[PDB]
Amino acid sequence: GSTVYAPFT
Repeated sequence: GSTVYAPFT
């Protein structure tokens, strides 16, 4: 699968 990894603060 594809991934958007964007944890943020």
